[PDB]
Amino acid sequence: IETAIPQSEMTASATSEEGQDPASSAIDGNINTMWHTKWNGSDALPQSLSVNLGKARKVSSIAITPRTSGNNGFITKYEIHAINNGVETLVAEGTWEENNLVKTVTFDSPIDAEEIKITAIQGVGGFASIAELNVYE
Ligand SMILES: OC[C@H]1O[C@@H](O)[C@H](O)[C@@H](O)[C@H]1O
Ligand SMILES: [Ca+2]
Repeated sequence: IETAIPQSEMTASATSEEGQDPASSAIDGNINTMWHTKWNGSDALPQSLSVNLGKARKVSSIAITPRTSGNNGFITKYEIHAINNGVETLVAEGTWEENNLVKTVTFDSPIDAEEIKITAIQGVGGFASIAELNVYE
């Protein structure tokens, strides 16, 4: 048993976004639209995407769907922080491969969080992109 938090209950924000690729496009249920930092490369990494969850949640996993086409912004090095009451705390970090496969992060002990922040430390082309982000309880 695991349950998907409705993305419609989420709101998204990013420190860098191309006009065509806003933070909100990371949570619209469409793998053809992405969040992407600004194409002109002016916002050097790290850049981040914050997703507010709507209420206090107990999250057991996160699925990070890369762009369905192209490679620019495949995140290769990341951090994940959670915001709860309203303390911010580092909860995941590592390296991801250079491909378009969904990247999962699982919490054996489910974490309390009202908001999650994905920080892209390194990414291809010096960009960060996420086509879809889902959060599971
Ligand atoms: O300049 C950066 C841009 O490059 C394009 O080729 C790509 O389709 C966009 O997603 C964006 O990454
Ligand atoms: Ca999307």
